[PDB]
Amino acid sequence: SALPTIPYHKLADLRYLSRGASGTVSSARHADWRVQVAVKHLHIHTPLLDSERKDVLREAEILHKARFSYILPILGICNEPEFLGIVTEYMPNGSLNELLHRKTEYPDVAWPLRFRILHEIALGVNYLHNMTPPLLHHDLKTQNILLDNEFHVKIADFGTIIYMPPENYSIKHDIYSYAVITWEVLSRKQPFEDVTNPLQIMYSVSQGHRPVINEESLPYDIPHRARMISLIESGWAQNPDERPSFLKCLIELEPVLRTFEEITFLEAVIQLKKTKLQS
Amino acid sequence: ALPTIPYHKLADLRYLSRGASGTVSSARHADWRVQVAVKHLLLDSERKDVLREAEILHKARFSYILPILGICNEPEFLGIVTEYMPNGSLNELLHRKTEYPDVAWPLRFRILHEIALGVNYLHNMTPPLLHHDLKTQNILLDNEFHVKIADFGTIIYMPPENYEPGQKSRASIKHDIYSYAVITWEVLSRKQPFEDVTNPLQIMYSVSQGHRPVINEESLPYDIPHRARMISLIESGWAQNPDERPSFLKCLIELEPVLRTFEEITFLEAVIQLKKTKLQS
Ligand SMILES: Cc1ccc(C(=O)Nc2ccc(CN3CCN(C)CC3)c(C(F)(F)F)c2)cc1C#Cc1cnc2cccnn12
Ligand SMILES: Cc1ccc(C(=O)Nc2ccc(CN3CCN(C)CC3)c(C(F)(F)F)c2)cc1C#Cc1cnc2cccnn12
Repeated sequence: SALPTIPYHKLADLRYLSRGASGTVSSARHADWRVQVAVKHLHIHTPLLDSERKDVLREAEILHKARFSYILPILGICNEPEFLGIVTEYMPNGSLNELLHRKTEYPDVAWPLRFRILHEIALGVNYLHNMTPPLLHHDLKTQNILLDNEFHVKIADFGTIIYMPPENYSIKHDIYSYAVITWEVLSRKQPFEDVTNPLQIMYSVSQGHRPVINEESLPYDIPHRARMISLIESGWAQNPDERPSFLKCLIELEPVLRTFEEITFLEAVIQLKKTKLQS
Repeated sequence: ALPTIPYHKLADLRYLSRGASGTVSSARHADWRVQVAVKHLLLDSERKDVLREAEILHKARFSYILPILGICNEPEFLGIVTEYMPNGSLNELLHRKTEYPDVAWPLRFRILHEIALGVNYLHNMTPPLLHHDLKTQNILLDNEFHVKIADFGTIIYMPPENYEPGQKSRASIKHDIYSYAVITWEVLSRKQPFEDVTNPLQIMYSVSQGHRPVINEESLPYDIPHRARMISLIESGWAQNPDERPSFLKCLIELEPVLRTFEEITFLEAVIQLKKTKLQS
């Protein structure tokens, strides 16, 4: 009702970004708003395009109902014979995944920025869980966490199974994913790197194994290392009932975040952008 | 479509403004764990004025418009909840020279660019929204000094053809751009428009007759980047003839090349400098 319908011909300079499941994510410039945008457009040459339409409108309805500071903001729908899609704000600094694992482009990612990111992911998911009815994400991974021009988090949805809790091979799924993500953020390692076949991963996890917690994985200089290890281990407990709520997580995190002097967040970000611009 | 937030979910309320439509207070939402602003004012008609405002803000979601988070609608309490903007208004940034003694040029242009992006979006809605009360007091600044447009001495932002009220003045499509020109002059000078004249009727008369804030070396110093493109923009914007004034879409197009000369890192640096001086001074 409030959601603009954007004609395809109003979208200029389309550049590919991703080929997600049903179709492509591209960057563009809106000709009248003069801002950059992202657009997710499904393929037109499918026999199952009838249901494709339905999926797109259901997705836009969701994103629109879920407006919030840490959820990717939707700007409109494209709905024409030649072109079907969702338009959102464009996040110039890509995904958390890239931030963590492109060590040539991002050789230092200061601790405060990392805790901010974890705090904001929690704020986002928590808001979804507090909607009426609750929205459950059920596909959290670092690929789905986007970062705006100041490296604030925008949660989205588009190596799969590592973020999945064993009992899904549920109100307690997102928090499992968030624990792995947390391990991932503090370590900058791929969970289960030295492990080829993902069936072996599902088995190991079935049996209670988790990413390794180590001097090698989580070095001893991590601020609040021990509070954070507790959070991770609660979060990915074999028993879903031992895993905490996101609200409990935020409460555990708030004092950790209060330790950082506010200027240090901006300093962490300015450093990153400076190094990124030189790669 | 828009959450209804119970008053008892809002913790630690602290006064901020006693604006037009009610009191504006800061608070913390007990379940979302974020800070918020809340504007709280017949059970027939008072509601409609608030519900009409929330409908507007909700219809107008965009990067540079103040984001509405919900409505409070209870027997004890009626209001609108929005995101909270910790760095106050553009007005404070410009005129509190003790707290903010240097405001680097690039940050200033970014702000101007973003005000234009906001008003432009309003003008492009269906039907168009017209602001008609732009001033520096209504431009808010988020944690990284990005702009959020809002609405809550005054006549200086008003174009002369709106002095005589009516159905002409209301449907004027060229009001916001006049206000934006004065704001622009204000941002580049950090002077009050018409500081020298005591009585605001003499201001209305002078403006009736084509006079505008003074442009020169004292008001707009020679070191302003793109001084001459910017003076042109201001002057087209506040032209006596409404038809010579540009659309905000034209405005943005005139600005885009100016903004492109600043390396993007420079905006963040300007913001760091502010926060450092605000803290160390
Ligand atoms: C164009 C576009 C369209 C849609 C979506 C999208 O995220 N849709 C979405 C669907 C569902 C949900 C919640 N559910 C999860 C599943 N489900 C079981 C529950 C409900 C959410 C969430 F935000 F709420 F999480 C989002 C993102 C983009 C993007 C983009 C973009 C912007 N900058 C860049 C830079 C690089 C790459 N991409 N990119
Ligand atoms: C709680 C709250 C509620 C509402 C509004 C509000 O701005 N409502 C609004 C009404 C109409 C319009 C557009 N129209 C203009 C007239 N009109 C003829 C056309 C339509 C717009 C606009 F933004 F779109 F302009 C906004 C702001 C606040 C705030 C706040 C806040 C947050 N942090 C701080 C820090 C210090 C002080 N305040 N504060």
